[PDB]
Amino acid sequence: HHHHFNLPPGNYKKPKLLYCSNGGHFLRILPDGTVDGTRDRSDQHIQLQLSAESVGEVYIKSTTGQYLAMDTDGLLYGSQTPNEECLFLERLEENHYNTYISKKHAEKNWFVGLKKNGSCKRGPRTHYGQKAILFLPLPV
Repeated sequence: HHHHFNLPPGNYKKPKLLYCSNGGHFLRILPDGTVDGTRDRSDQHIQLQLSAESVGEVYIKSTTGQYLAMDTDGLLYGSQTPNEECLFLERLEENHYNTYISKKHAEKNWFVGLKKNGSCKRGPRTHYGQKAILFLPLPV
């Protein structure tokens, strides 16, 4: 592998919000395929349903059935169908948080990450050690 295998506790039985304390945003996947973060906890597009393919690998699906994905240039988008860009390595980080690494671009260490302003970070701009990549799964 290219990454450690410390896994977070928790299951995928129910949907979850993914909160980033970097800017205080919940990860959001809009029906138009746009991905960003919002502080509005009443938002109807922050409820995410995760599911595991292989141990430690996950799909992250929006309320409308879209799949979080990272494209060839490191930009997150919501895909209508599951493809190789939709698999993420879900890992425990700092003994507490959840991080999501693009499986397809794992060797480049590209993570799901939210900037302090709520915009998504592009793959190459993410790195181990940033607060932007740290998420806390929360009940809806």
